Amino acid sequence: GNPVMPARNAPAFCDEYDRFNRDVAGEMNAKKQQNLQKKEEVYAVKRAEQ
Amino acid sequence: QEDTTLFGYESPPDTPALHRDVLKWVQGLDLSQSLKNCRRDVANGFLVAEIFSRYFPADIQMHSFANAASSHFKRDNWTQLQAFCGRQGINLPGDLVEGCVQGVHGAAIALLEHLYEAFTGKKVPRLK
Amino acid sequence: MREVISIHIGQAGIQVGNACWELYCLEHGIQPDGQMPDDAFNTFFSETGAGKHVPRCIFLDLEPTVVDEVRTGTYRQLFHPEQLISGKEDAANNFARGHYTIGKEIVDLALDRIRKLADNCTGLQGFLVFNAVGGGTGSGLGSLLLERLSVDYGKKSKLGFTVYPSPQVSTAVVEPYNSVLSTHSLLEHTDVAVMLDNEAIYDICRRSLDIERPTYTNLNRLIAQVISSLTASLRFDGALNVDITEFQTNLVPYPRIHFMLSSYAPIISAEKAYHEQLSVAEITNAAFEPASMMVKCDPRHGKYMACCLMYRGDVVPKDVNASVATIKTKRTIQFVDWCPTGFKCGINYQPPTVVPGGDLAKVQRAVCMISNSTAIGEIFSRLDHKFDLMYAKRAFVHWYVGEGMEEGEFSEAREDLAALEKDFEEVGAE
Amino acid sequence: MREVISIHIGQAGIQVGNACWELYCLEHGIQPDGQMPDDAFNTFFSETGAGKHVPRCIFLDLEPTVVDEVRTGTYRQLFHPEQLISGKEDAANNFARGHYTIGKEIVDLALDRIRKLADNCTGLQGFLVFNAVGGGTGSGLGSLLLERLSVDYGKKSKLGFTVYPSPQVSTAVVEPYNSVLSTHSLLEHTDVAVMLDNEAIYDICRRSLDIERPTYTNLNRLIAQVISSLTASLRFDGALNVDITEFQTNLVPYPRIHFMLSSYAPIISAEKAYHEQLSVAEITNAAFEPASMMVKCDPRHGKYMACCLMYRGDVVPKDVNASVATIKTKRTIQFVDWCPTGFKCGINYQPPTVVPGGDLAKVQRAVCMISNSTAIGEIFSRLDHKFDLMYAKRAFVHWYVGEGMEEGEFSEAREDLAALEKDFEEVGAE
Amino acid sequence: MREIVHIQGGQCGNQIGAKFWEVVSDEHGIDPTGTYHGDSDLQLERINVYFNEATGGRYVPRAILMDLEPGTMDSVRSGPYGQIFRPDNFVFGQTGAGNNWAKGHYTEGAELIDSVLDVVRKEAESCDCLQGFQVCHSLGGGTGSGMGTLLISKIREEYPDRMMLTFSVVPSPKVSDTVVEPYNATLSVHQLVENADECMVLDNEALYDICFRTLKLTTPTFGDLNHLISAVMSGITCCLRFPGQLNADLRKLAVNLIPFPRLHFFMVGFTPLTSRGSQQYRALTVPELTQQMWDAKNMMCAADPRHGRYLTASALFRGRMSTKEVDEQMLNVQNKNSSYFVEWIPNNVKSSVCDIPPKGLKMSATFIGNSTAIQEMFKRVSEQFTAMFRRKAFLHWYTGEGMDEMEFTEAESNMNDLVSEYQQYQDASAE
Amino acid sequence: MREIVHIQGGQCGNQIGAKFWEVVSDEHGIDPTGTYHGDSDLQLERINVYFNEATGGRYVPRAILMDLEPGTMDSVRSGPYGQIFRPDNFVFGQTGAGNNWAKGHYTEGAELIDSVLDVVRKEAESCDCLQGFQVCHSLGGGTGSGMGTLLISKIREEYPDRMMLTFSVVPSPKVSDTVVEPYNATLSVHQLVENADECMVLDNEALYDICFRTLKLTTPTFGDLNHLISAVMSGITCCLRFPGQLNADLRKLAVNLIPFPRLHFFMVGFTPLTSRGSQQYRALTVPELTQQMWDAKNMMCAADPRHGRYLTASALFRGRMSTKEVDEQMLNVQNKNSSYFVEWIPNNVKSSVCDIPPKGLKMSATFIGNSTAIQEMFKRVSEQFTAMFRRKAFLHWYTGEGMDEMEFTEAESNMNDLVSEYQQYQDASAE
Ligand SMILES: Nc1nc2c(ncn2[C@@H]2O[C@H](COP(=O)(O)OP(=O)(O)OP(=O)(O)O)[C@@H](O)[C@H]2O)c(=O)[nH]1
Ligand SMILES: Nc1nc2c(ncn2[C@@H]2O[C@H](COP(=O)(O)OP(=O)(O)OP(=O)(O)O)[C@@H](O)[C@H]2O)c(=O)[nH]1
Ligand SMILES: Nc1nc2c(ncn2[C@@H]2O[C@H](COP(=O)(O)OP(=O)(O)O)[C@@H](O)[C@H]2O)c(=O)[nH]1
Ligand SMILES: Nc1nc2c(ncn2[C@@H]2O[C@H](COP(=O)(O)OP(=O)(O)O)[C@@H](O)[C@H]2O)c(=O)[nH]1
Repeated sequence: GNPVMPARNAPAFCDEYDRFNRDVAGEMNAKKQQNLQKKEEVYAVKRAEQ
Repeated sequence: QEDTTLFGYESPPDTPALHRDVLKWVQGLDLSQSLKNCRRDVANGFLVAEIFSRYFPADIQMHSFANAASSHFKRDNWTQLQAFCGRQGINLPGDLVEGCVQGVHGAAIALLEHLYEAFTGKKVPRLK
Repeated sequence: MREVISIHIGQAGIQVGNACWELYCLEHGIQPDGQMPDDAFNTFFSETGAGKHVPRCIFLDLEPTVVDEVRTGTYRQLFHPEQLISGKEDAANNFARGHYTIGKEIVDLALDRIRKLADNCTGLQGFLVFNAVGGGTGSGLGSLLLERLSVDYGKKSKLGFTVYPSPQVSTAVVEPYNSVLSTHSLLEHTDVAVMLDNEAIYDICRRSLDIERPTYTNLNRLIAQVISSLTASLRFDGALNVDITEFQTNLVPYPRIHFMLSSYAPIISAEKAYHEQLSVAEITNAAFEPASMMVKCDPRHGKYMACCLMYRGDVVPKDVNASVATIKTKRTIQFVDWCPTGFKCGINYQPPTVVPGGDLAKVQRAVCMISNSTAIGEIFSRLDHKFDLMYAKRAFVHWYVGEGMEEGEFSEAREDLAALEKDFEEVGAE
Repeated sequence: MREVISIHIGQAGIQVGNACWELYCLEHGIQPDGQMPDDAFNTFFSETGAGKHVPRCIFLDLEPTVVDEVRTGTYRQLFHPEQLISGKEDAANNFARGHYTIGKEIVDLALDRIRKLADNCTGLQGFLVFNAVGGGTGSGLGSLLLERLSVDYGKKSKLGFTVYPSPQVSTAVVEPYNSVLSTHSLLEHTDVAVMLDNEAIYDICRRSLDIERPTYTNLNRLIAQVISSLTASLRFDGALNVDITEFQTNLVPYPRIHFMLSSYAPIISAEKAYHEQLSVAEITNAAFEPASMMVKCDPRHGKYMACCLMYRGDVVPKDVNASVATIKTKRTIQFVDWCPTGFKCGINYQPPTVVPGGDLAKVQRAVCMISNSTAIGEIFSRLDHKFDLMYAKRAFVHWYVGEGMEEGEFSEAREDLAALEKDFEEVGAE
Repeated sequence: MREIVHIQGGQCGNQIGAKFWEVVSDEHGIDPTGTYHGDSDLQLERINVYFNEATGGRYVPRAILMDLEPGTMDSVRSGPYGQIFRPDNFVFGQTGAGNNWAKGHYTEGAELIDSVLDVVRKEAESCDCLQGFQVCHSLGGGTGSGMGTLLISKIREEYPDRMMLTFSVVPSPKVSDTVVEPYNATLSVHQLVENADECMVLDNEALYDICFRTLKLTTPTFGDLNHLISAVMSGITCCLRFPGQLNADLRKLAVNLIPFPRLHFFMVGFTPLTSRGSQQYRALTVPELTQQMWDAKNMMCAADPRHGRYLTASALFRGRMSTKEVDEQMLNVQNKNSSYFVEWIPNNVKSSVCDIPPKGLKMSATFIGNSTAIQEMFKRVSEQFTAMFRRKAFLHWYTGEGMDEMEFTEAESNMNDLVSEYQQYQDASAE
Repeated sequence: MREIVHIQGGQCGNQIGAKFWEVVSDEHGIDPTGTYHGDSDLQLERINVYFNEATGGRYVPRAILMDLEPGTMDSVRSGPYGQIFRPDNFVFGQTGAGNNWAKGHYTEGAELIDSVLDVVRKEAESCDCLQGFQVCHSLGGGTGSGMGTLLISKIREEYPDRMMLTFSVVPSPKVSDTVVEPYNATLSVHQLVENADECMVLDNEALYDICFRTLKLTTPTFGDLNHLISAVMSGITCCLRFPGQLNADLRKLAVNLIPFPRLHFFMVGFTPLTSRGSQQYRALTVPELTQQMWDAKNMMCAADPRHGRYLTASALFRGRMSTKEVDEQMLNVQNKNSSYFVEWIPNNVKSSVCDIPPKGLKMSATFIGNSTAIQEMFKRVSEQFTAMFRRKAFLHWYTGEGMDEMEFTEAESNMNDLVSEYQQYQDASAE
């Protein structure tokens, strides 16, 4: 295959969907919300440990 | 090669202190703050700002300058100061300004001497 | 009765228009197709007999991609199909291309549609022209359109929300060239020009909204919020109503000096909200903070000439008076000697609506501070040397000459910007 | 945010890196495939969008065998294939071969990959250079790499965990030669050099772990435990956190004096485990035992300048303070008169993880004692006569000359080591 | 309506501040989510001294957290009351000061001090009337000492008239944590003498002694020491927050404590600290509280007051108590121990009474003593500083940050002059 | 709706064009039979830029294949995507040019050029709006260089304002395939300087180095190099075919890139090129893409940019990305490597963003650099041309096909003048 063509199961790989999405702000907002929730959960776990 | 370090410890440069005429000129000029340490008190550029304001009231305003220790605010003060110096015709050396913002020993002393020459009737500092 | 005609020129203009019209539809409850389940929409929308509301806007571009994105997006049934105007060839960052060769037929059709739009307005507060200073479409075509508007409409207030190049960060190379050309063009045509810098708005998004990767959509959302706050007095009632005509009379000390710094407050994410009081005094202080400026121009460098404040939400004249008195007593903020008051406060009872999916939180109070201050000469000082540094070698000058420009035009634009620098220095000096 | 870049040069560097990365994978739960079933791994691993964690390490060697062993072994899916950098010809225990002729292209590629690695780190606490003073690759190529890192990166703290030749036992013949050369090289480049000796670690393995046949895997496991204890404060929280910048500040009195004795405690097998109390005071005393030194250098001969204690596990500040007070009251432990405090205690709440298949037991408490003391001049004194004994006859000198060196390089290295001896004598003296 | 702006500096300062805010929230009935659950009018009566009301019923502490490394305030946010603080008030760098006063004061402290002062000003202007600022931090640490002293200088410049309160954890005499504690302490004391209006000294070893001997705890972690510090920090300002039979604010305490501007260092202690076993056997009376109060074991400072002379001493009592009882106890203490009290002041005690005792304790009392005993602490720190400075060990770290060697000598001279003034007023005779 | 006419010339040009059309058909989801099986609206939104609609759903590429020997076209037609091209667009002669620029430009290129221009005119008149033409061919070959320069001149004459983009495979520095490569290159560069608006230099040895070092491909076929070239050729125009957050067409790139008309040669590179081994290990971020992009080894031209100075550089990014992140990365690159950037242009970067990444890649970025480093490549070509022309070796074939000897001198003079201009702007100082 084409060397430029990424292999499956790679950080570079994206399906045909998630390509042509053309939505950056929504993805960043969703990732920000997920990171905030994960950070709150981590703080809760550390609080429980302390 | 012979070294003068204490196991790699290089003592600070220990530059000579300001000239008495420069200190007297600064003291006679009305300033809110005082020259305790030349390096520390001139690095921010606020004292230079007050001196330039006293010599040129309309050109230099105290509000444009901020008394902050940050590199950003120090650079803003010194850059607007250099812009006014270039516009007026006063020679403010960029190397001395950079040494002053970085707290290089003697840079602020030389800068104060240069300003005292530019302003106080070119009364050349008594050297040698 | 209080209609305002919106013009969006170039990719930047159309992309901020998307955010603006999304915000207006959300604020007035108008669904994206056009109809909603009094007469507060009349400023931005004209209703048809069927009940569907069509905006009084014109999307102008020489590149088909940006306009076709709107034609295919959610707002395909809202805007008028002929109101969306598409070119065939892009201006290619060329002021001459957008002003002399490609822009002619496009601007003729644009004036035709603008005639049709104004004929449907009983009153007309003015035009809100959103273009891109630093691109051939925005600069050249926008300048030509502004000149034609000044010729035919005459005394109608044209408020140009222009985007100038940032000091260090940029995306184009001939950006100083076409920026200088467009600034020379619009010095004499726009009534109030508002400067906007992508670097400053990026810093605002990074620091205030905690967005480590801000984008054009976020920038346009902030700009749209500013414009909605600016127009709120036209659509929603409140004490101390302020008008488009009053913006000049309280902001433009002299005809040449009409460039404006803009700042919105508060800019806080949902997480950071409901942790601070967000009082009127605090939001006014935040608006007067130099970091909150949407222009990479530190206002401490100059002196404020006029400051027009648009308050939205639960704001009382008591609080605005106290906050403005504290601002006047502040030593860091300095006003010119010849303007004792220099303040134009206007309150509105409608809180700023929040766009779902955005980062701005639901805040019950908001401030839009638009100021004339002489510090704005600094950005012109930056562009004036960025221009002449390139102009010394005549780099990219043949590109501009090929579409019917002359070296005399470059010389005239540079001299006019130097004269603008001189005027700013003069009005700043006692 | 607390990224630390690991460099493993030569056979010993790679072989201790294998143990180090096995230990880090066990500590953070990272399976050998690369991914684990927060953000504590960021110090040693950078995560990709796929979820797989890759170490921020660089295996540098001029011989293909050691690197191919890693490429074939269990951790073939863990390490970055290009980060494993392999030469074609070995340095043949020749400092000149590894520093002037063969090392050039290899160090160029190593700096390229190191730049790529540092570009992926928000913060950068420093570099952990693991080499073998006494072999051409580790000495020569390691010295060249350290010099280039000093030139380009500058003030980043480089901690060199060097392995000097043991006093009596050794495996090479030109080991004194290339050891003296590399010592002259790294006196002026590394920030903190941690001293290790195979003889002392064999002593530890035989006496404490009751291993009658210690081997390199055991030695590397002990070294890996020590480095993990040193870096534990970066990855896991606890009272009295210690930082990479803090080691140099509280351990280096003068830039020349930055060589450190290292001692781990407890070193006990599971058979002998749970058979003594293993209190904080007892493990501190064990750490201060002259036998627990990983360098065949009796601290009784010299005087301690500074002692950084790193506690892991169920450790309480009252107990560390009591133990350190007992150590100060102790007479045989002697400090320099100009360092009254001489102690830097730091605790971590994460107990040391146990490597399956290793001999170390699961202990709830651990101490890593890293000390600057003037006794370390003794090992340089041994190498200084081991060097000149051959240098009088110029034995094996033609080998070094053939690959682009001169008599002056040997003379300068010997004079520099003599200067280091004099400096240690002077700091020890009042 | 007299606000206090709390600032936490460094790892130790941040941990102490988090414990203090937890204790204050417990005292005012505030849950970690910010809501009030106290069921007492007086708790909300003066909650504005420390807290601000958000859009809802949430209360946010008027606290500003400072650091050059983000891990410490990550731990703070993971702490029990990490969620009350406003997220904007967390001001952090990226590389911590490696126990380097020069790094925390000049190089790395310079950039972050903009954000620190911006947040301080934002919090201060919102205050209707401002009693002052209080900074909790540890002498002998890079970011803590350096950034704290720099911020205190800036705040003194901006608000000279507003009160300045410092809770500094001076390095302990016997067991030192970091090697450069004497340098950092010497450089910080020079700044605190010039800038800080009121400064209180805490020692970790003294707190260990008090929690081992009085509380009889077997394994006291840093949490217990921060708990005692939080108790003292609350008790000093409880008169602002609660009605008092004879109330006394921070400025009144400073006026009645500080005879001369440079002699503003105080040793503090809290009563009643009782071991869990002897809680039943001890009877809560004003004489018992005073007896524990004046015991040299109760001081949280290493220096014992017996060696020095009490220049002044303020005692803030809390609970239902007799003003006659308290005043007679203080006068009897003065008469009995007149040798330990300075002669040229007729009354060396500033007594204050508050009606609101801490929860669970029927009565309590906090002590703030200005005595020439702190002279020996400064003397010991100077003994270490001179020993290290003669051979110039670890001086290169401070020199490489752009600090002149002359600054060390200036700080040492200031500290020695402070010692000299303390000795002068220890041996000063009337007439 | 801004159409582009593709032209392939010579064997190398035909192979590269076939690979490029395969890549574009895959990216737009077109099967080798031409039917749309792409499963996305955006793919068909702007398919008219490269393709035309046939009777049914078939899409015919707007490509014209030109050659003097039918073997290369027969192979292309028998290849996987040989059936999409319209058979009328295959213009071939009967006797191939024996690596002779004279045969490909004067004797045999004359007869076939009429048919070639006929096909070009038929394709161009069908276009609603024409951005221009892109011609892919190889310098250093007879038919390729010959009719490439000839057709470029003819199309320049017919359509002066329309864009001309060229992908010329300049003969490689170290390994040379044919002997007369310097002659053909010298004759062709002179034509490209006058005619081509925008010229893209590709070297087979640079491609081998990049695919052996970054891709770690050990024995790379010509198909691999053609496919890298195809990726670049797609990415240069993806802003025309797909919606972009900040789009930039060919004319915008040319305006922002070319400071002066004769300095229109560029070196290009594609990111992210990853070896199969490290594909899971590499994480795609805009800084990573820029770091790989600005690397000298990433350039597909043999000249390395370190020797020269970047006059201008455009980067077309593709994927859902932050404009702030991209702009910050490019500004930081400029600041760090200011020594390599021309001083009298404040911003040497034209950044464009398209929202549609290529197939398989989350993000990509194609780079186009105008730097004075091309000086050394033209210098080497002149070093070989002068050495051959001094002794007039192999000159008799070109002489017998009917050009004066003075044409060689004029071409060499023009190339030397171009080298002189590049050196002038390399060492030009501001003010
Ligand atoms: N703030 C902001 N600025 C934008 C945005 N989009 C584009 N710009 C700016 O707009 C400038 C160019 O705009 P345009 O002239 O309309 O680009 P175009 O549509 O391709 O037209 P030409 O460039 O003239 O050929 C760029 O320099 C950007 O800085 C946006 O979404 N937000
Ligand atoms: N502690 C320890 N030392 C080791 C180990 N392996 C090798 N060494 C030491 O490393 C020294 C030589 O290492 P290297 O220079 O890397 O050997 P090399 O990889 O063949 O490279 P050259 O010898 O320079 O050609 C020997 O003298 C050993 O004493 C190990 O596993 N543990
Ligand atoms: N009372 C108390 N002291 C502490 C705590 N954490 C650290 N310390 C002490 O504070 C001193 C200074 O450390 P610190 O200033 O916080 O380090 P920095 O944050 O890097 O400046 C050390 O000697 C510690 O012993 C704590 O939680 N409570
Ligand atoms: N990248 C690439 N280069 C090629 C290919 N085929 C030929 N070349 C190179 O192109 C150069 C010119 O050959 P070419 O112009 O195709 O020969 P012509 O058709 O007879 O003129 C030769 O030196 C080859 O090395 C190919 O498929 N890909």
